Amino acid sequence: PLIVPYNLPLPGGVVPRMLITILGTVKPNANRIALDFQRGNDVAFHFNPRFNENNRRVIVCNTKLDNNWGREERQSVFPFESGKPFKIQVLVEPDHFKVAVNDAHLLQYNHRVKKLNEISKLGISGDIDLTSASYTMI
Ligand SMILES: OC[C@H]1O[C@@H](O[C@H]2[C@H](O)[C@@H](O)[C@H](O)O[C@@H]2CO)[C@H](O)[C@@H](O)[C@H]1O
Repeated sequence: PLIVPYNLPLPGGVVPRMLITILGTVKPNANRIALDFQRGNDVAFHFNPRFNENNRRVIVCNTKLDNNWGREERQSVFPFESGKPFKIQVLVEPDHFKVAVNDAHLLQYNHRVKKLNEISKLGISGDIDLTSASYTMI
C-alpha cells in the first residue's frame, strides 16, 4: 500500500475534467479522513469525514486561507464505514469540485480558491490504509 499521510503532486495544478481517484480502506475505530487540495500553504479544498463528532458522523468541507479556516460546509450523508474499503472520486468541474464515493454522488464544493492552476498538491491523511491515489483526464 501507500504511506499515510500521502501527498500527491498535481502537476500544473487542477483543471476542469481532471478526475482524481483515491482507493483505500477505512481503519476499524477510525476517527477522521482528510483530503487537502493545497495551494502553497493554503488549503483550497479540505474534505474531512469525521466518524465521531459529538457521536455523529459528518463530513466537513472548508478552505484555509493564510492559516485561517473559512465557513465550513457540512454534509450529513456519510457513505464511509469503519473497516470497509472505499473509493473517493473528485472530479474537477469549472465551478466546483464534484465528489463521488463508491460511485454515488456525495457533494459539490464551489471553488473559493480561483487560481485552479496553482492547486498543485493533494494531501491525503487520516485513519485509512491507502491503496491507490491517481488522476486522469476525462
Ligand atoms: O473547517 C475544517 C477544520 O475544522 C477544524 O475544527 C473546527 C471545528 O470543525 C469547528 O466545529 C470548531 O468550532 O472549531 C474547530 C477549529 O476550527 C479542524 O481542527 C481542522 O482540522 C479542519 O478540519
